[PDB]
Amino acid sequence: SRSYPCDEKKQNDSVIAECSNRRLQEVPQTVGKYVTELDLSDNFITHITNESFQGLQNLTKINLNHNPNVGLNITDGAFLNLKNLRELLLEDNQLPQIPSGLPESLTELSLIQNNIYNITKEGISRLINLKNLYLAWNEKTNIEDGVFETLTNLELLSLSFNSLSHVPPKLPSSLRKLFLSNTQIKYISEEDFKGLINLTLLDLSGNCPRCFNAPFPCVPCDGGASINIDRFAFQNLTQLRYLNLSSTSLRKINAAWFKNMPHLKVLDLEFNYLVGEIASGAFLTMLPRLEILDLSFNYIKGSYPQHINISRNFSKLLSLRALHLRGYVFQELREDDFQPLMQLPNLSTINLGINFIKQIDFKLFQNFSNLEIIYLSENRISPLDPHSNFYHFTRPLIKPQCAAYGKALDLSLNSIFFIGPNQFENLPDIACLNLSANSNAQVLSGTEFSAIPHVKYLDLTNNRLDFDNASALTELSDLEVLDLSYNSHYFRIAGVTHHLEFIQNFTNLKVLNLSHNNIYTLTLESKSLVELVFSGNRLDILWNDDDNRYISIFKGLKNLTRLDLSLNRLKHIPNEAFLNLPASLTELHINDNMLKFFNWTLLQQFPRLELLDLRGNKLLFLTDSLSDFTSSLRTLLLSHNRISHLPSGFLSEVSSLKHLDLSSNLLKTINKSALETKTTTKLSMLELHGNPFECTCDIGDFRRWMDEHLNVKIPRLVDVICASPGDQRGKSIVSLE
Amino acid sequence: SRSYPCDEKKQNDSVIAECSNRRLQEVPQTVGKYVTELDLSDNFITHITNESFQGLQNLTKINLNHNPNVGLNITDGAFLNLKNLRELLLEDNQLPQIPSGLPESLTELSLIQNNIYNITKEGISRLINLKNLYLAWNKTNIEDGVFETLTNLELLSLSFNSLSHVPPKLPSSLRKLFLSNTQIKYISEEDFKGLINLTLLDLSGNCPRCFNAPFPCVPCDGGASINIDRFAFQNLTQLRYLNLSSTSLRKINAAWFKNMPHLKVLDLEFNYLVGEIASGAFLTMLPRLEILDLSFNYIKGSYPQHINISRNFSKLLSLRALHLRGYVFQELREDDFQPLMQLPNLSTINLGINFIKQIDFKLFQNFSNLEIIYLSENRISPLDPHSNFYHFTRPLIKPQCAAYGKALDLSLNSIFFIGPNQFENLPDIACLNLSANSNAQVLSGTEFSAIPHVKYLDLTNNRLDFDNASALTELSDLEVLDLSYNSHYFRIAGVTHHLEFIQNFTNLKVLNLSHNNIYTLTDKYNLESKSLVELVFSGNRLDILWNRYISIFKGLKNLTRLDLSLNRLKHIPNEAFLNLPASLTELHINDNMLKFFNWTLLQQFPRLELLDLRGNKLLFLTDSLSDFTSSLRTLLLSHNRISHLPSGFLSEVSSLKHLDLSSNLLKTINKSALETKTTTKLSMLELHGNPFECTCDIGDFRRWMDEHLNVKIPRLVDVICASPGDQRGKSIVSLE
Ligand SMILES: *[C@@H]1O[C@H](CO)[C@@H](O[C@@H]2O[C@H](CO)[C@@H](O[C@@H]3O[C@H](CO[C@H]4O[C@H](CO)[C@@H](O)[C@H](O)[C@@H]4O)[C@@H](O)[C@H](O[C@H]4O[C@H](CO)[C@@H](O)[C@H](O)[C@@H]4O)[C@@H]3O)[C@H](O)[C@H]2NC(C)=O)[C@H](O)[C@H]1NC(C)=O
Ligand SMILES: *[C@@H]1O[C@H](CO)[C@@H](O[C@@H]2O[C@H](CO)[C@@H](O[C@@H]3O[C@H](CO[C@H]4O[C@H](CO)[C@@H](O)[C@H](O)[C@@H]4O)[C@@H](O)[C@H](O[C@H]4O[C@H](CO)[C@@H](O)[C@H](O)[C@@H]4O)[C@@H]3O)[C@H](O)[C@H]2NC(C)=O)[C@H](O)[C@H]1NC(C)=O
Ligand SMILES: *[C@@H]1O[C@H](CO)[C@@H](O[C@@H]2O[C@H](CO)[C@@H](O[C@@H]3O[C@H](CO[C@H]4O[C@H](CO)[C@@H](O)[C@H](O)[C@@H]4O)[C@@H](O)[C@H](O[C@H]4O[C@H](CO)[C@@H](O)[C@H](O)[C@@H]4O)[C@@H]3O)[C@H](O)[C@H]2NC(C)=O)[C@H](O)[C@H]1NC(C)=O
Ligand SMILES: *[C@@H]1O[C@H](CO)[C@@H](O[C@@H]2O[C@H](CO)[C@@H](O[C@@H]3O[C@H](CO[C@H]4O[C@H](CO)[C@@H](O)[C@H](O)[C@@H]4O)[C@@H](O)[C@H](O[C@H]4O[C@H](CO)[C@@H](O)[C@H](O)[C@@H]4O)[C@@H]3O)[C@H](O)[C@H]2NC(C)=O)[C@H](O)[C@H]1NC(C)=O
Ligand SMILES: *[C@@H]1O[C@H](CO)[C@@H](O[C@@H]2O[C@H](CO)[C@@H](O[C@@H]3O[C@H](CO)[C@@H](O)[C@H](O)[C@@H]3O)[C@H](O)[C@H]2NC(C)=O)[C@H](O)[C@H]1NC(C)=O
Ligand SMILES: *[C@@H]1O[C@H](CO)[C@@H](O[C@@H]2O[C@H](CO)[C@@H](O[C@@H]3O[C@H](CO)[C@@H](O)[C@H](O)[C@@H]3O)[C@H](O)[C@H]2NC(C)=O)[C@H](O)[C@H]1NC(C)=O
Ligand SMILES: Cc1cc(-c2cc3[nH]nc(N[C@@H]4CCNC[C@H]4F)c3cc2C2CC2)cc(C)n1
Ligand SMILES: Cc1cc(-c2cc3[nH]nc(N[C@@H]4CCNC[C@H]4F)c3cc2C2CC2)cc(C)n1
Ligand SMILES: *[C@@H]1O[C@H](CO)[C@@H](O)[C@H](O)[C@H]1NC(C)=O
Ligand SMILES: *[C@@H]1O[C@H](CO)[C@@H](O)[C@H](O)[C@H]1NC(C)=O
Ligand SMILES: *[C@@H]1O[C@H](CO)[C@@H](O)[C@H](O)[C@H]1NC(C)=O
Ligand SMILES: *[C@@H]1O[C@H](CO)[C@@H](O)[C@H](O)[C@H]1NC(C)=O
Ligand SMILES: *[C@@H]1O[C@H](CO)[C@@H](O)[C@H](O)[C@H]1NC(C)=O
Ligand SMILES: *[C@@H]1O[C@H](CO)[C@@H](O)[C@H](O)[C@H]1NC(C)=O
Ligand SMILES: *[C@@H]1O[C@H](CO)[C@@H](O)[C@H](O)[C@H]1NC(C)=O
Ligand SMILES: *[C@@H]1O[C@H](CO)[C@@H](O)[C@H](O)[C@H]1NC(C)=O
Ligand SMILES: *[C@@H]1O[C@H](CO)[C@@H](O)[C@H](O)[C@H]1NC(C)=O
Ligand SMILES: *[C@@H]1O[C@H](CO)[C@@H](O)[C@H](O)[C@H]1NC(C)=O
Ligand SMILES: *[C@@H]1O[C@H](CO)[C@@H](O)[C@H](O)[C@H]1NC(C)=O
Ligand SMILES: *[C@@H]1O[C@H](CO)[C@@H](O)[C@H](O)[C@H]1NC(C)=O
Repeated sequence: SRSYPCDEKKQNDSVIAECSNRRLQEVPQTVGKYVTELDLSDNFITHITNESFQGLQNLTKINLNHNPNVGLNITDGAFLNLKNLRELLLEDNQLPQIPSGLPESLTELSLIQNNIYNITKEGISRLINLKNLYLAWNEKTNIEDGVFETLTNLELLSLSFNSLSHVPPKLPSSLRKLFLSNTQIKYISEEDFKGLINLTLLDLSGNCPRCFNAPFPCVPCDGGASINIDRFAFQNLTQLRYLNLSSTSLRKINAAWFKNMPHLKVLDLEFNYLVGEIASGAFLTMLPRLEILDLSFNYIKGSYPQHINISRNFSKLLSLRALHLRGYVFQELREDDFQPLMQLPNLSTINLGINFIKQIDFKLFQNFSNLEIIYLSENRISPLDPHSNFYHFTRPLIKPQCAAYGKALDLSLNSIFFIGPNQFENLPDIACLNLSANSNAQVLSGTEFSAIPHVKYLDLTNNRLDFDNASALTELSDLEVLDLSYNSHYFRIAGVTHHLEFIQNFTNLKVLNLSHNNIYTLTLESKSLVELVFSGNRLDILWNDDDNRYISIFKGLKNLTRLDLSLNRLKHIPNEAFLNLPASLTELHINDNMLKFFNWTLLQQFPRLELLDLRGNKLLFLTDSLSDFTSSLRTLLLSHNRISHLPSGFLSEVSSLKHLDLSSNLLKTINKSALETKTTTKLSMLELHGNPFECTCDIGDFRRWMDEHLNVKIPRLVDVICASPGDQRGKSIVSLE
Repeated sequence: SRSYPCDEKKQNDSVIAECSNRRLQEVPQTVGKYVTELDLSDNFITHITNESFQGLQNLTKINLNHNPNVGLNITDGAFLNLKNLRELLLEDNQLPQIPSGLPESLTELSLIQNNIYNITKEGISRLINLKNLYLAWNKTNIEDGVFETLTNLELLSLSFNSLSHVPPKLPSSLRKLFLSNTQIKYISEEDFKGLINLTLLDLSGNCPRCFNAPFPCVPCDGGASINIDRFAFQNLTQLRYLNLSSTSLRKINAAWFKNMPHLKVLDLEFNYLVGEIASGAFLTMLPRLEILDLSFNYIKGSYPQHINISRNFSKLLSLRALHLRGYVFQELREDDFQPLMQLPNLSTINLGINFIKQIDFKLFQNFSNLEIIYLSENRISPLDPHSNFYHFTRPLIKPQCAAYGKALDLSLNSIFFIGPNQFENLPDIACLNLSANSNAQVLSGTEFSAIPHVKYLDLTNNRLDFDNASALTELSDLEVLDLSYNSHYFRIAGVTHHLEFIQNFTNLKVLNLSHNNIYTLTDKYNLESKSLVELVFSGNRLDILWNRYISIFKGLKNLTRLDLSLNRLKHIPNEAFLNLPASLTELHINDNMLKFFNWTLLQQFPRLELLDLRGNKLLFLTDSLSDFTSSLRTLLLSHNRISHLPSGFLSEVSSLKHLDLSSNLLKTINKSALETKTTTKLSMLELHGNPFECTCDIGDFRRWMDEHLNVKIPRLVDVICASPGDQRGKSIVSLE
């Protein structure tokens, strides 16, 4: 009773079917009639009939996006028999018209990225229970006069990326989220939103766009014109919380728009010409509950002012929590320039990226009572997907792991070619610092970070730092995470570089990333280190038969639990060197190397090793008695290797093994001696796709084992392809006699 | 009589044999006895005996570098029979000792990158005619007076050897002494008293400043520098070249140059001479110095406001090139460069990697013949053992650009937009490099008004906007425009790209629009130019354009060279191909996905000499190429899927001198294709990498190779047989 081709799974007393991206030519009839949610996206399905989902009467959600994957002939009333269907997704299907005969039960319909030009009452007005309707990316969109009027339960109407030219009349009063982005609406009137008194979101972005790095076609509003919003256009939107007016070429903001909007929480004014409006800011007094204000990329092309002209009225934004001021472009940030922002109590984020600031007076950040994120990346500071927000930077400015430690300052991608003596003077108690991609060739000695000694997460990636001095970075006593990835040394001394003895002077350093540092010579000991990433280095050079000085390289890291030794060009690991690894290791990664052999016997000296990663290697053989070497290995990843034979009893050897990855190997068949179930194992997953399975009668022994052991979940059944013979080539091993 | 495996060639009434990089297991005996110079480098040769070069009695030069290529067992007196041998090169051979029994006739011996630890009189003292001796990259035991008998020794290079001391008893005839990275910490008065004719002295790398060293670097323990005695160079009157780079020098003694009036090149890079540059007492002792390099002399952690240049710099009357990289200073002022302004020959100022926040550009008008101003890798804001390991020898600015006149290189700076006062108060600039600045200037026709005589403008690696019809048109005399790797930052749907600015140039000859991601053109969809000669359109999307842009390049009537490579072209429309400039003499449609090519269309291009269709997926050729072209001198079809050469193809076009058919799917060449009814001037035919079926079917072509010796077939060792097993790997010319 193994499910094929869908991957059935239990989810809150229900069964979901993950049947996506598996080259299905037609809707499969081998789906259990008890499933509730069906996902058939990214397949080659071409026809949808009334007898496609027969028997599956409990289907509450159907996904049919991207079909055929790089149109879709849906018959009239094909989904009418599904009386319990609530969510129907039909995106990127090249649908010429809205599917006729849709079920009345529908509460969520998505028709994004189709060829729909007519929004008629014939295909929409019958769906009276619709909560969310998405008609994005579809000469002019013909919308029926009062097509949405009958949808009394409509909460979300998204008509973005459609040449509407005008706001559609007769919208339901129940509407809460109206999306009209890039809809060529050049004029907004008083009567346009009077009916929707419960609107919590209004998206008018992209109408009269400012063509700057647009991720889609951009055409300005002819004659430098902006969106023409009427004075009383938003006079009856009392419950408005989200207002997106990005890329609207706005030059003046009318304060009368926000006089009857006391709950406005998020205001997006990015990609506009509001340098003058930021300096005067009469509209800022009308926003006493605004929490997020984005005024990014509002620069005047060719204008490089000495300072930023921030209005005094910015002090009236009492509820402000985050201010995004990227792309303003100014040469200097002085203490007096940010005076109207220091008294704000909840302001914890200041975004100032891509401003080309030659120098910032860092003494002003002490005045901000509750700052937590100071994003100054991509400046000139010197030593000493249709379901996305296309205009706002939604990804966290500073990595959550870093910002979690406290005060976060991002000085990455600046002109800090060395750490000056007054680099961090007069700064707050910074606990997260980013100095990435600064080409910083500082010779660290132990006094550079004395002004901010409580840095717990330090990012020094993509630099040319020199940490050979035994006291480098040791001034940061409470340091826990150190990132030195992609560090190309600049003062390499023959009998000195690399000298990693600075690590021993840290009582609480937990994570260290020395990846891609080109470490091929040393000249390590730690009581608190837990994870070391040594990938992208030259361990093959360090582990040679001439000098055996690097046999006990990581033996001093007694508390180490995670070690990444990938991408080290390791052809062979000396047995003595492998045995001198931390016995406390619970996760070892020797993937993406050139390991021809692996001594499985040595695993005896690591009784807590749970995850062994040997992917992307050139291994050929496995051991006959893995139980005799490990009694804890829960996961063993051996994908992309040259293993051609599974040894006798391998599946029953280690009883603690729950995940075994053998995908993309050279396995022709699995013999009955390897499947011997004398003992009971808890193998919950076995990957085998990409193997050249000989689909003759020899594979029959393994086929029966799959049906007997249903608990061993084998993923990607459609990708477990038979390489021989011709008639069975391409087909799955489970589709045989 | 076709030469194999060497490539014999005439050179000034002599025969040279290019027998390099051909996987030779042993010295070949199939070399014509009349050859003079033999090159057997980068091969797998393991043994050298007295009967290896037998018969080749006229060998004046033998090269045996890198053997075996990634040691060399040379017998005693293996080269003694070669009485005319002058130049013997034995580099990277893992030679444990200097080869014994070397011929007395030798005038040039190179033993670089070997395991030679003893320089004994047994293997050197007999060679009395040696002009040049190279013993670099080999403690080193040097015999007391081993070089004393070499009365004709002009060049002695003992660099990259742990010598510790200058070898005693060197010949007085020495003119070029090389002692770089030799661990010589002390230099005395008696060390160079014997060599009165020394024109070059290299003491670099002794007590090195470990900064970005290209080889192992160990400082002189205790921050010490090279200890040069006061009177160490008191008898080197003819010294012209002095290299003291990476010597950790902090003070330069002026008494060193009191008896050195002809010193021309002084290298002081990678030192600690910031204080010595400010006081410069030694600068008065150099009235004929032409090249002064003081690069990478910065104090680590020191970022001064200005550069402290000594007043004594004005006494360097003969100075023509000053290299001041890696000093690291925030601001260049007119006052700081006052000592250099009255020098009558100063033509080059190197100021790269200085992190200068801003320069007062009106100081550059104060020079006499300032031809090169290199300011790359600064912070200016809007408005191989045979190499010089310490000096930047490659031209600072491309020769093609600097030849136009005064050249200013402002690449890799902080100029994110061309400010209004970006070029005000600058000299009459003829070459301008604004590369890799992330310049997002919307060019309108007034940005370069202060320097309107720019003839070669390099605007590569920027985010420029040239959609305005009057962009760059202020540079009336513009000849070369380089817009490579330009990522449009303000792409307007019905406007970008708009290349109508090109038509307003009366003398624009070369335009490089490579990798600009040009997949859409507007209004004047077609480009028009009366003076353009070369257009590089590679790295664009011509497949999208040709899938209303049929006559895209038809307006460039004077165009002779066109590069349409890397355009993801699967099929070129016949109408579009015919609407190409008829004046084209060189077309490059290589590195695409062309399945078919209409050879018939070549009739409308009577001046086309070079057709490049490499790296494509072509399968067939035409039966009557003579009927379509009467000028095609070169046809490159390498890396394609051509499996059959049509009948008479080699005799069709008589003007064809070079035909490239390498890395194709040719199994054999039939006798109908080799039909020589007419006489052709095919001087070269490439065929390596083809899966040649080395059966009796290849015999027809083998005879044609011997009959037509004028058709030179290069890389004979790489024309490998794919079948059968016994002939697999072997060359097609090594068959019965
Ligand atoms: C103009 O400005 C407005 C306001 O900022 C923007 O509106 C936002 O638009 C985005 C994209 O359309 C919306 O994001 C999506 O929200 C869905 C609902 O989220 C709620 O529910 C989930 C639980 O179901 C909660 O976790 C969540 O916190 C919310 O309470 C999500 O289901 C979506 O997720 C899917 O897409 C993302 C991105 O691809 C994936 O990472 C997810 O895994 C998942 O597949 C998505 O996050 C957002 O909610 C809108 N805001 C509001 C308040 O409605 C406009 O987009 C903007 N216009 C332009 C053109 O920029
Ligand atoms: C230098 O080396 C360091 C150390 O390895 C790297 O830092 C780590 O990077 C990894 C990613 O590469 C981080 O792991 C990720 O953490 C995310 C957040 O985890 C928190 O939140 C979840 C709940 O949302 C908690 O369960 C968790 O305990 C944490 O509190 C996860 O969401 C990520 O999960 C994704 O990947 C895993 C596989 O790795 C999947 O199984 C998941 O389904 C999911 O797709 C992921 O685990 C890790 O946290 C970082 N550590 C630190 C200390 O920062 C640096 O990135 C590296 N530097 C460079 C330049 O490469
Ligand atoms: C310290 O400073 C001194 C002085 O600057 C440096 O000395 C120079 O060292 C280089 C490298 O050893 C020398 O360069 C070589 O010169 C050979 C001779 O050149 C003359 O003859 C040819 C004609 O035969 C003329 O064209 C030329 O103008 C000269 O008159 C060349 O034959 C060499 O060429 C070969 O190598 C180069 C580079 O790989 C290739 O491009 C060529 O194709 C060819 O294969 C080479 O150019 C230079 O001549 C020395 N100067 C003097 C005045 O002798 C020291 O090297 C420096 N020390 C350190 C450690 O940096
Ligand atoms: C954007 O596009 C432009 C135009 O194509 C590029 O500029 C040209 O770049 C090529 C190289 O890619 C240049 O060609 C080279 O010129 C050298 C100088 O030529 C003169 O000097 C030599 C003697 O030193 C004379 O023999 C010659 O006749 C000229 O007077 C040559 O030395 C080079 O020759 C070598 O390569 C060729 C094959 O390419 C061999 O046949 C030769 O034997 C030799 O090995 C070569 O010809 C060309 O001069 C540049 N033109 C201009 C106007 O500058 C840009 O580089 C490109 N930009 C980017 C970023 O790619
Ligand atoms: C410290 O600052 C650096 C520099 O800004 C941060 O590095 C940047 O991190 C982001 C997110 O990981 C990278 O962006 C991603 O790039 C991939 C590949 O193009 C893309 O698929 C993702 O969607 C996303 O855009 C970015 O490339 C990277 N930049 C550099 C220069 O490394 C770093 O994350 C910051 N560290 C902390 C602790 O916050
Ligand atoms: C204008 O300024 C730019 C930036 O300084 C110059 O580009 C640089 O040119 C050099 C020489 O062509 C490049 O170096 C070469 O790289 C190749 C490939 O690695 C190598 O084979 C050569 O030996 C040499 O090192 C360099 O990469 C390139 N840098 C960039 C950022 O493009 C440009 O040449 C200048 N143009 C003019 C007209 O002066
Ligand atoms: C005409 C003009 C242009 C710019 C400008 C130039 C620019 N050049 N490069 C920019 N950004 C690159 C990509 C992101 N990372 C940094 C760089 F690589 C950039 C941004 C910008 C304005 C958005 C701030 C500023 C002004 C006043 N006027
Ligand atoms: C401790 C210290 C370091 C530097 C310095 C930093 C640097 N950061 N990055 C440098 N150069 C990279 C390669 C070339 N291109 C730009 C970058 F990529 C570089 C050079 C340098 C000294 C040679 C000038 C300067 C000073 C006073 N003190
Ligand atoms: C649908 O689900 C209900 C339980 O919610 C169950 O009683 C019924 O048998 C299911 N019907 C089908 C066709 O699976
Ligand atoms: C700050 O945020 C908290 C919720 O995190 C809220 O209770 C408080 O009232 C806010 N303060 C102001 C002044 O808006
Ligand atoms: C805060 O700013 C005020 C002026 O706005 C100044 O008087 C005060 O000293 C500053 N304090 C700190 C800690 O920055
Ligand atoms: C190492 O750092 C210490 C502390 O700053 C300093 O005193 C010492 O001179 C440095 N030593 C080296 C070898 O750089
Ligand atoms: C090992 O690491 C953990 C986490 O950093 C730490 O709490 C623990 O004290 C360390 N154990 C020893 C023995 O140092
Ligand atoms: C594993 O290593 C031990 C030494 O640590 C050695 O005796 C044994 O033969 C090795 N086994 C294999 C299969 O290499
Ligand atoms: C060597 O060259 C001379 C002419 O310079 C010639 O007469 C003689 O025959 C040549 N010898 C050999 C062996 O080729
Ligand atoms: C300048 O250089 C030229 C040769 O290019 C030379 O004739 C002239 O005398 C030099 N002038 C001085 C003052 O050295
Ligand atoms: C040259 O500099 C002098 C001062 O040294 C100044 O008076 C003169 O105007 C400058 N001329 C030019 C063309 O820069
Ligand atoms: C084009 O450039 C001209 C000349 O600078 C300017 O007057 C005009 O406004 C620009 N037009 C556009 C469409 O950018
Ligand atoms: C073609 O180009 C050359 C070189 O730029 C130029 O000299 C010639 O006058 C041009 N011919 C015509 C007809 O414009
Ligand atoms: C070449 O193009 C012409 C039209 O320009 C067409 O008639 C002819 O058939 C084409 N030949 C091939 C082989 O495609």
